[PDB]
Amino acid sequence: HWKTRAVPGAGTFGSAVAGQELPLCGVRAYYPPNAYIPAQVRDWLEFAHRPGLMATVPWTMADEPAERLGIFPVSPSAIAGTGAPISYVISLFSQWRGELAAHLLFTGSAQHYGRLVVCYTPAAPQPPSTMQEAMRGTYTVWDVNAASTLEFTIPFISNSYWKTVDVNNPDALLSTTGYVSIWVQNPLVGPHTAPASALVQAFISAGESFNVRLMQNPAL
Amino acid sequence: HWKTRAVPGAGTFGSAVAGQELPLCGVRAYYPPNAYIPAQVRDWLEFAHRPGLMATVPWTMADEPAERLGIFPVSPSAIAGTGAPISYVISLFSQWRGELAAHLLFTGSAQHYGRLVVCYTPAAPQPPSTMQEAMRGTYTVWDVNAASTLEFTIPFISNSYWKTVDVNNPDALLSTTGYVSIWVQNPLVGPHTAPASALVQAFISAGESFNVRLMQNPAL
Amino acid sequence: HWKTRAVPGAGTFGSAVAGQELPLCGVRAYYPPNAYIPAQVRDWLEFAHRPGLMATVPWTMADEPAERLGIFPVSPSAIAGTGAPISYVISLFSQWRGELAAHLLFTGSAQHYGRLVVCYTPAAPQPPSTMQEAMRGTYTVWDVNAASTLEFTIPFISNSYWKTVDVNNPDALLSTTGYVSIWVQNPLVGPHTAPASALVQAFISAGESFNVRLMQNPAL
Amino acid sequence: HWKTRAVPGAGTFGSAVAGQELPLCGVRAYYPPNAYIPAQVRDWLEFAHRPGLMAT
Amino acid sequence: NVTTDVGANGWAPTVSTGLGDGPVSASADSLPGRSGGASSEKTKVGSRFSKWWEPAPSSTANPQPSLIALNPSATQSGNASILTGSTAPSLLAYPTATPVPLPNPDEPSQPGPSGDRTWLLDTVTWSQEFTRGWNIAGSNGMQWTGLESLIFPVSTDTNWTSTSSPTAYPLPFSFVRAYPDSSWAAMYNTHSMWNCGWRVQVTVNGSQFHAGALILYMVPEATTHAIQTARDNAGFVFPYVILNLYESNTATIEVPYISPTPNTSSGLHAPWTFYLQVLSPLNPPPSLPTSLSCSIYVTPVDSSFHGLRYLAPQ
Amino acid sequence: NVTTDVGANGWAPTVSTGLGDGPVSASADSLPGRSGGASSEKTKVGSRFSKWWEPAPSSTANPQPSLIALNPSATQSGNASILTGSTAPSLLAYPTATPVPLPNPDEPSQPGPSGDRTWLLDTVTWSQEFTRGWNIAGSNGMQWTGLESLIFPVSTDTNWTSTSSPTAYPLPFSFVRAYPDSSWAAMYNTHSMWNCGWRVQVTVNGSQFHAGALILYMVPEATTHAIQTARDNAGFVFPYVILNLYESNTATIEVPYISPTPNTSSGLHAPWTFYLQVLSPLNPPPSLPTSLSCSIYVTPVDSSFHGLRYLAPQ
Amino acid sequence: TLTEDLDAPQDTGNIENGAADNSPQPRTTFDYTGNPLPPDTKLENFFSFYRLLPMGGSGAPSLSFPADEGTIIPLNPINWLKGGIAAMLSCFTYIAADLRITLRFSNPNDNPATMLVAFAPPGATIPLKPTRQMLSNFYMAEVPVSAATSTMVSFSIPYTSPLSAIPTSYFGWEDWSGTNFGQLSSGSWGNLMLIPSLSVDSAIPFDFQLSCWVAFGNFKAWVPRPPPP
Amino acid sequence: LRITLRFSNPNDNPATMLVAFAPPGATIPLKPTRQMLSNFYMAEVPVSAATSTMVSFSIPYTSPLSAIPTSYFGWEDWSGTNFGQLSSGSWGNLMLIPSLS
Repeated sequence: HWKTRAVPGAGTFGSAVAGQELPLCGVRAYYPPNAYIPAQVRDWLEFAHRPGLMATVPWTMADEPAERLGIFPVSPSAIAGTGAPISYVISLFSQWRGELAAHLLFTGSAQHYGRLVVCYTPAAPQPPSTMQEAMRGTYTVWDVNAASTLEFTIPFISNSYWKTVDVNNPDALLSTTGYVSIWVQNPLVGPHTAPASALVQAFISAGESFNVRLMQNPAL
Repeated sequence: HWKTRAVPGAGTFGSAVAGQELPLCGVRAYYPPNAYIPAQVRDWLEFAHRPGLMATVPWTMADEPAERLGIFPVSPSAIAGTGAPISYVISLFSQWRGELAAHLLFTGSAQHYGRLVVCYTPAAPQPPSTMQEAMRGTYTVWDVNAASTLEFTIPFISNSYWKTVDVNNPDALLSTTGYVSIWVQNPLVGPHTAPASALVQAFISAGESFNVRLMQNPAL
Repeated sequence: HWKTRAVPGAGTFGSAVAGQELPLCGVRAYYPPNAYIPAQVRDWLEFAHRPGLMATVPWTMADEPAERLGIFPVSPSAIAGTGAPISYVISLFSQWRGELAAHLLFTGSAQHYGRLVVCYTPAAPQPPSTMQEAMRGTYTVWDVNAASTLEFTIPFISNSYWKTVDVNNPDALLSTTGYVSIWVQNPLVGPHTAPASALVQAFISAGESFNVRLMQNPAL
Repeated sequence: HWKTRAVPGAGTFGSAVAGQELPLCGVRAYYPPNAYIPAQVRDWLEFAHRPGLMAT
Repeated sequence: NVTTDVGANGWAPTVSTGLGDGPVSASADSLPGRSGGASSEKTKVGSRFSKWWEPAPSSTANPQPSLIALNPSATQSGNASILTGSTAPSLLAYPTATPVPLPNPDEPSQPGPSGDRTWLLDTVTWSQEFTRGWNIAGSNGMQWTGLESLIFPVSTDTNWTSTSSPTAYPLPFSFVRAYPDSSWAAMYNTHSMWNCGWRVQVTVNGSQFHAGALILYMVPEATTHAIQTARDNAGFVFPYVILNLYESNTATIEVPYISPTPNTSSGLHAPWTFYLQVLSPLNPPPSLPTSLSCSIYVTPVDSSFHGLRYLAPQ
Repeated sequence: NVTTDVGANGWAPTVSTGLGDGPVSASADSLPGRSGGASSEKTKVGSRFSKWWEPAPSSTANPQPSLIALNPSATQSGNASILTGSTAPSLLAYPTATPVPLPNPDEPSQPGPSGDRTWLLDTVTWSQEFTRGWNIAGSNGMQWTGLESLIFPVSTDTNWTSTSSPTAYPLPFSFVRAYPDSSWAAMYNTHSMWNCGWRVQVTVNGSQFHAGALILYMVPEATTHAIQTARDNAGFVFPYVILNLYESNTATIEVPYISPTPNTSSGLHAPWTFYLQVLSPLNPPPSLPTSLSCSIYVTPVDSSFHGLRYLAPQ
Repeated sequence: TLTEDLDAPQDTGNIENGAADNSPQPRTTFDYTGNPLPPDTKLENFFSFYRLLPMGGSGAPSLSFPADEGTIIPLNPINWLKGGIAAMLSCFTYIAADLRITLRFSNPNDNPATMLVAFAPPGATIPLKPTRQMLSNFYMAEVPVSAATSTMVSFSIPYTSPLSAIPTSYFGWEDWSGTNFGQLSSGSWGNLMLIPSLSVDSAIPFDFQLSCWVAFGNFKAWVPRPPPP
Repeated sequence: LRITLRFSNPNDNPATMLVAFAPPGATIPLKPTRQMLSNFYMAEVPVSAATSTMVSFSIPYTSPLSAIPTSYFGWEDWSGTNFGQLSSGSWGNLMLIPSLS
């Protein structure tokens, strides 16, 4: 017989421990052919790479220059609760890194013209108050009358390699990377009898270098 | 000594678990020669391949065309309770597949003539009401005066690879394949002073592609 | 199944025993790059090799020859409570060996002259009472006006290979190696209007052959 | 996991049984040189071979 | 890279033994038969045991122009064709899969060009009063939010006639009801199982002065929670194409066959459901109509029918 | 040589199995990017997974003379130079480390010679009344024993003005406040993260008749316990150089960049703090001043700033 | 890379086509690089860990059943969604894996007991009155339950469903008569029948409390679905 | 990190402890429940009556920082509310929930 001694923690169940199950089916099972079924997903990032609306920002002809249309912190208080597929993947894990792909779809008229400056400012104690202050960070002045969607990359200009997904502490140094805001650069213009307003659909998805690790119970 | 830790489920007995028995006989036993005994069976399908009566369907000269003589659904409500050797094998397991071999033995007179159309219709919400409606599925018009038995193959025209053996839900999409019915195509005829009736013995057995898996307590 | 028998001490926890932990994290973790961080320490002796003040011994012009300025036993009652980095390392372990490096820094004036004899006497029932009695052991007459610090090596002239770090019994044969004392060899002299006193900063660190083993709860 | 079954006599201590001790010292110890000490005895018969008065 | 056992993707001898046991796994069933299951890709018996009695779409390098510029494309199926003169989305949502051996031996009945064609499913109105997430459907559509008590069979009039406006287009339920005399529906009511993919296109013509966007959703197995999430921000996980009036006058979307079984049961299962919802409410120019007409088209892709028997409608 | 498992410095297949489990370990993350982190040494994107929709200082052999003899040395940085004519300590406390790949893609902004230079941080008095372990600081210094309640942001006047004398020089907090118009501080208030080493030198001129010693400490992450231990006998574990009046009139000490992150957050973190404390109280000759003036210098080594955005001071 | 550019690449695409351009847009003085893939996101790895299974009905964390008859717990995804792991599974239309399940039987009385857990295959006839003799015909396991505390035991069941892939959502009827909508009983890993056993006779009838944990081996998912709000 | 926990049970009835590993940077629930803690990497430990029960766990370096600081001169957040702390600079948090039959 083998001489054995039990270490502390006997009979304890572990979710990450292997080799605990005992066979509850004696015969060797054979599953039916399932190669005919398309859209096979194998990674959670595939969901994050899919598009997802985060904000419906309105824009009228009455809006003057330097007028703020939207602003959100790149912290677990916002990026984990946008409603987008990526926010659910971020909420499942404790840490995230990499670039974030923002897509601003101009759903206005073909006769409409104007410019909306999208600014990304890294981490700071206070967010940008004016347009020119926001334009001191990484920005892109977007002319709405060209291709339909604006491809705005939110760079991972971070202090650390990973950012924490803690909704209780979003403004931490190891949590937020900064703020992303939309401002009216050039007023919305167009011919008479054209719509006085134009909606911009803001989408957010994962970049090619986006990653998430350390699973947890959904942040929200 | 070996440092060991017990996983959850210590001392639990399993019917599919191996290596639980301790030797209750010390000497090496030698069994007597048994090669002289014939009819050695090794598989449960061998019983299913053996013949088995399912219905004794009567047929008289008074029976007019389009007259129904018998009908049964190919579901666990019928195929598992015919009394045939195959029905017992089907009841022992939870799933089944493959073709079913039906053998209609004409035990009438050599002077009798006529035709009985055997129809197999796949799964539908409502069974066939008339002969011509049943003849819209896979059928075979059988002339009784030739060889004694009719070899009618019931094809596995199924939605899924396996069919469930659940007597509580026989009309399910993953349970029944359809209905098999017998109708009078051409009336039974014969000379005067010949029997006015002729019995047809319906046998049912497993086909060459018939299979069963996932054991359970006999369905009935 | 394996036939096993438990040896005495089942379920007992051990701090030196390996293979007791069960995985509380399923995924393979990857730590961020940390090669940019300098001053990587890997041994406790590295702390002992760093300088550490043990005594601030004063020395005036009024001090006559054969005047004692300081004395300490090389036992766990003193060497483990000097306040130096080496004393903390010594207190963590039960045994120590090797040479000890003493550094007497002369923080006086460049115009000051004089001599302080540093004597190391091995183990004895009674410590040296006079200067000439202390000078019968390993000593070095140090002229203060040369380089700033005196490099005095305290040799491991021991009875055994290891010395015990027991504050309850410091005067034991297997604990102390002797006494180290400072005496005024030649009186402190210097021109008029120069400082009448000069402080000598006594540092103590581990030698190249210094070692410690058998961990314990800090001696003090 | 390994399927095991305990034989009779579980938890019993034996003076002739090996492999019961668990490490109560983590570091690898090095004993001081003792080759200078003479009269090293390794067998009980060495004592029996030494003289011994039984009767005067 | 995990402490847990994810399985060796099969059955190994060292897994189940009398000395130790690991998690049991199922192996792939090697079966012979006719190739089917996957749409657009599908193209002596003896027992093996002895008897006892016997002896890029989106790229900045290729920006697509607005509605003003000429950028024509077309979609063809059968004898049907739909043209456009401006930028238009036309994507197969998922790539086609590999065929699998069928359990049934019967040869399939194919409708061909008469069945696999682009049909005018419905004509519906898109007004500016409709807000974000408003599912639009017309006379041939069905009110399906997942909460409606469907009386079986689905052909019952109460399922299609409701007190409020319809919202969905269940396939093939809506297609068979729109054209009950079609060759596809003829085989559908005669066969117990079917198999085909689906392509849905919508044409909405607005001037260069019109604004607004519609999303063409193809929802798999539409249920209460699924339909409501398709209306929300995460809905874009499902197959989708946006019909933005800024650049487009039409949008096309195609999806291959899906089902738990290789062949779907007729009249009892809707694998795909179309949803034409509003992303950006219609923003028409002043002194012009407050609503634009929409034309919804449907296209079954590579159809096959098995199990011929009597006529049983949905 | 231990009974315990110290870890195999990585992840091995035999560690986690269904038959036995050992202590799990983390492996090194192999990342691409710009080389940074370590000061004085720093110099098409596609996802790797398919989508479902896509197809000797101290030696007896070399004794250094007292203040009397000629033994000159110098320290230079930018356009600044500091000379001495006697024995002077000048040591990099720790050797520089190897660069690491940065998580951020933006190119750094460097102040160059205008920023990396030797600045006159503060001028302070060293009297004989100061005893062992007395931290000396002047107008540009801060009272930091670890017990002071710092009101955020650190730029608040109450943090620098106290009822008692200041004690520390928090870097870069004290440097940025001393020279707010410098090119280093200009980028510091404009960038969210920075990276550089620090060199501190102090000049104290005393005659051959003066006696006393001062210790130049560079304390990492200064907190209550750390600052008090630096005053004690064990303090020499921290980077240090002694300015002994017997031989020296100046002492230099340099330390490379340290931080939990590769780049330190601006206005919210002080990696290094300078402490000029007394080892041997000033012992001046009779009929001469009872205090000597000291000049503290500061030098940022190899600076780089990432994340440009609006102006946010400390 | 260049510090400035008069003829830079424009950054406007089209998201209406059905796919998002997730590539990092080129910028001056910027160097975008990729990152190594963590094993945390892989569905084969993610679903291999155990998570508390919601008990049928309201998605409760525990289910109370009498010691007289016992209880029958279905291993059906559709039945799990009526309440977490169910929310994670609802992000996929069809799934196919080898189920790993751990049961916890909380015993309230002062006497030990024994639980009989039998595996009823997906498609098998479930008995109206669960008895020891009939459940022994299925693949069963006898688990000893301790007194005044809970006992845990783990089981492994391979993919035994007759379907090619188990659906978490179903738009249709189970039977041809159309009585049950949105359900597929066979589309599961089967049913687990429980029967408590006591050697002693208690005067008061007590109820056992059940808690379940589920993990998956060789997890495969098809046709993605939007995450829950 | 390698950690061994000891749960001393005072009453005469056995219990069960649910120890879940919350990663450094993860959102810690206000009300710890059995369902939410099961989503994290957990372990169910049987606790004996009228005595203590020991169990050992192993957690790898999961901190987002390159190296965890024992001392920190600065603030955790940009608002400057917490001084000298870094919550993410750790091996995480262990959430405990006792269970009684």
